[PDB]
Amino acid sequence: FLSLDSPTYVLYRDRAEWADIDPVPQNDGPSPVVQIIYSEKFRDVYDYFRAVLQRDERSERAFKLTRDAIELNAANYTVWHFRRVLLRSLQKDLQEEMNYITAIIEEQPKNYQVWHHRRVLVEWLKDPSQELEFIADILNQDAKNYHAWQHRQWVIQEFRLWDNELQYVDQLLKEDVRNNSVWNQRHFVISNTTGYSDRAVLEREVQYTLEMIKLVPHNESAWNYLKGILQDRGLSRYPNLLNQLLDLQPSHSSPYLIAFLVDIYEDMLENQCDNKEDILNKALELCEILAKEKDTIRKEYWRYIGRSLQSK
Amino acid sequence: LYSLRPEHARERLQDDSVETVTSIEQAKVEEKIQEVFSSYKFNHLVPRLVLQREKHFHYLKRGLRQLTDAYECLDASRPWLCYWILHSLELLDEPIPQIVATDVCQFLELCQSPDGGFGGGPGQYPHLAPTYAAVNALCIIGTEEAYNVINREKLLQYLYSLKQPDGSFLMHVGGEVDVRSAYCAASVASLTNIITPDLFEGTAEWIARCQNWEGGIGGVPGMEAHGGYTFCGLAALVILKKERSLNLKSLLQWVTSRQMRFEGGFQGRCNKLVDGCYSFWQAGLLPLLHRALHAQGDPALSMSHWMFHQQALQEYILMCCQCPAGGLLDKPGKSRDFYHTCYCLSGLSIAQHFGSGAMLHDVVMGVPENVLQPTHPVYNIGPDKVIQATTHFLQKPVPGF
Ligand SMILES: N#CC1=C(c2cccc3ccccc23)CN(C(=O)Cc2cncn2Cc2ccc(C#N)cc2)CC1
Ligand SMILES: CC(C)CCC[C@@H](C)CCCC(C)C[C@@H](O)P(=O)(O)O
Ligand SMILES: [Zn+2]
Repeated sequence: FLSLDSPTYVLYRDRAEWADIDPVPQNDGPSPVVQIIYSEKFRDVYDYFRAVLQRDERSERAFKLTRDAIELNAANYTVWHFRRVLLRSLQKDLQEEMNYITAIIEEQPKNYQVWHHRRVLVEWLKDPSQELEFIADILNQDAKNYHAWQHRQWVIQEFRLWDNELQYVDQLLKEDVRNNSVWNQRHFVISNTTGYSDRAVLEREVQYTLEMIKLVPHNESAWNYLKGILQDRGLSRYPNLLNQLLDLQPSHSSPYLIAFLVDIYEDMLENQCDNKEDILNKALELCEILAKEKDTIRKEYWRYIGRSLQSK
Repeated sequence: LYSLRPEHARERLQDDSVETVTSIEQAKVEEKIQEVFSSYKFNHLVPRLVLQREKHFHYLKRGLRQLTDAYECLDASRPWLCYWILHSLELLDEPIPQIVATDVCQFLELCQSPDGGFGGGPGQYPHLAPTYAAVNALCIIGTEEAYNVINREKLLQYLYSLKQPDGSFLMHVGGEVDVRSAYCAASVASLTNIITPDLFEGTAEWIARCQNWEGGIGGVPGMEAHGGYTFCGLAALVILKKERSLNLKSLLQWVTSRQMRFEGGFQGRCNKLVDGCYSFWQAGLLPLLHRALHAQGDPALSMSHWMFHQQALQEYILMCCQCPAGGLLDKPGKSRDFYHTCYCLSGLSIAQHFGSGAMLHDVVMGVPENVLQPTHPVYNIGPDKVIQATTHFLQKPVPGF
């Protein structure tokens, strides 16, 4: 009704329609700790919130005030709660509120309360029709907002809106092939729609991923994906694997190739294979290269894999 | 210094000539960090890593008393401000005046809800994050008074009020669900000894569903592995004595991959940037994973170090995450706050102190005055406060009903 930013904004205490109420101030106790020096404006809206709330005044003016209280501290979950109560009680137009939360999230896309509030509305309305488009706009400003992806997975799961998400994932992977949120989303999607058991799918995937690897060899996500989709069946159940990867040794090498090989070898050992003695030698040598030369930040881990590779 | 060495410069980012928004940003941090590293060479002084402990103490000491309106945004996280400050001081081995500790106790009492748990400030609805914080604070103090602020019979009610059929908990009534709730509940319930037989029924199973294809744990099943959530999950399982509900192998490969070869510090997600708070959320996962693995009798485990570069993480923090004026931070350029102060320090301490039964290989970078008091890898409070609290509440019966 009156912006906190308006040049002609007036304190609630100075308001005519807010004189029947007495502003309830914060009680931090006679001897405060981590005490915030609020602005006269912040203190004013909240002294009034404490009161309306305390009275449980479920009024339209109370409603308009949570709005200001939310703008002063969007992370105030108590105010967000009372606002939902007012939404039900005053029987407010929720679509109108969907717009509000839409704007607020655009402003604070990393706030926990705003996303949750939106999810509550969508549930109240049983309407997921604006979600993928809104999310995509947020992911357009920050392709890795955790809240945005999480909210997205909920809309897709709950409302079973799977059909065009893989096309979306592919789009974003074209924009930043190093976007781990997308690689994860691709897994979320496939594993919930077709699964990776389907030979054609599995092949299509490994192919595509071997591509992104043999394109940006030092991009870790593609590696963790390829490993992720195969390691759940045994890398060693894929003979050609060790070869093609071995082919990339001088053309697309990174400590990821070496680490993947160390992972295959591990499995050709768990499953027992002829030449296992040499295999173990090759694998331990790789563990020392990674540990001593190729990837020393994790020398504690790499030598530990050397030692475990001993016992098992 | 591992970092200022000449071969370490090869740990620089391999763009593949295929530059994306990610490469660009990573490469940006790397240059700002390189500068810090080369800080010495250019100026002609001998490198001396030192923890501006007094400057940090004066910063913390002030914030425990009052904050500017710049902290209006954490107005619903006050028990957190107590915890962060009272824990940084705790690690800096600084004093907690028998009068200030009381005020803190008195204030938290005002934050506590008649329905159990704690709010973000006087009069706010209880929430598990502030609850977790308040409890940790009260324990750091650790006195009959502090402990006595906590209403255990009400805390169980509250905990039960958030509990979900699938094993997860809400963060607050009408609030969201994600792993933080599981760890928060587990941490406070265990410490105060209110864990009934069916309290965490199915909780370990839900937390295990959060573990994805990356080896890491996400906010909710299906989500991307994230460091803050992985700490919540693992630590929650350690409390419930169910770490084994996870694939610890892959979890290990994942966490260890999170340390930045060139920067030394950790990242919260694959292909994101380094951030000082993750010095604890990510690095703290190895001590947890040491116990876990040794628990299943693992032979190949070290008897002196954690499965991460303790040296590099200490350099990162000491060199790159310290604010001249006091307080620690995300990375160079970023502003200082008590959260990063509390977590860069917590991570330094993790990095400086190893254990493994009766083994004790501490590693202190730079001035030996840089060593911090120890912190428990599950509760993130001094291991002594932990032991002291659990046992004190242990002489109380679990609120049976
Ligand atoms: N101090 C401090 C700051 C925040 C904070 C305040 C109170 C408790 C916390 C607990 C954990 C983490 C941050 C906090 C929130 N911040 C951000 O929002 C931005 C940010 C920067 N690095 C990670 N985040 C995301 C984030 C946000 C909220 C939570 C929670 N709970 C967890 C992670 C930046 C500064
Ligand atoms: C006990 C706890 C409250 C732990 C919180 C741990 C965290 C730092 C969690 C981080 C939450 C998220 C999803 C943050 C993301 O916005 P980002 O990765 O960008 O920082
Ligand atoms: Zn951070």
